[PDB]
Amino acid sequence: MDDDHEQLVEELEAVEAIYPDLLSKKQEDGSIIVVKVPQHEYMTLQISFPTHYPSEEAPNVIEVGVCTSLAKRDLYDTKYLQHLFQEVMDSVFHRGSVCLFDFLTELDGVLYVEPEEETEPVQQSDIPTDPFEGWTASDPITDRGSTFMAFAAHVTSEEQAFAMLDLLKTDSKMRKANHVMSAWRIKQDGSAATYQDSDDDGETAAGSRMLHLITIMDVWNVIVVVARWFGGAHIGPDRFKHINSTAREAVVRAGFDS
Repeated sequence: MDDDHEQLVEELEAVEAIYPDLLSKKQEDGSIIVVKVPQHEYMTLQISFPTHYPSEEAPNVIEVGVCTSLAKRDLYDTKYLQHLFQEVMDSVFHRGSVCLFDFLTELDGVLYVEPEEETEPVQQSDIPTDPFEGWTASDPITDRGSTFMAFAAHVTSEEQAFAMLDLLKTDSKMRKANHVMSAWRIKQDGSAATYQDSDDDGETAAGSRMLHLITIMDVWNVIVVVARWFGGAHIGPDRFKHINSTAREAVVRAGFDS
């Protein structure tokens, strides 16, 4: 009856993460929800969360709905499925799991609709979302068809900057992009050992521009690499805007707004 809301709200964000479109919450923060059969059926299950939620006991199945015709409407009804649904919760009534995960297993077997026995996720992504060594990169952006991304990294003298970037630059994963550009700058905060020069790689017209760009942006002792990728139409709605907020934190953090 304490952080029960936090763990509850946590599973809400988890089921959300795993299956957004599939789940539909009637209430704001859990309380009552309507999830649909884990596969993608048509039978939606209405479930409430009592003060005796998973921790105390488990959720409350209040109703089920199903899109059917006269073909198999004689096999199972709403109140009927509710009965077996409840007996399923009985499983997720005493588990370390909250409900959503352990209750789907019973239905996964008993409800049939088993195509194959191999799961196949999607690890293929152009936009980099995984951290890098000595690198802080997280500014992918999206434009019509084109993906604009950048990698930032705080550095010491030019040797480190040159190597880490030399490597990333000659790396075939970064060569996957149509054309890549890079900018380096070393300016001793109080000393005089400074090194300046401009990269080009692809579009040389972009190099000095990018250099002056970082200069006017009030930033030094940090490197940035920009790459142009080709995805779909807009790749994704949440791609640019959402990751922008994220990217903003990264770019700034690495030392670009400092």
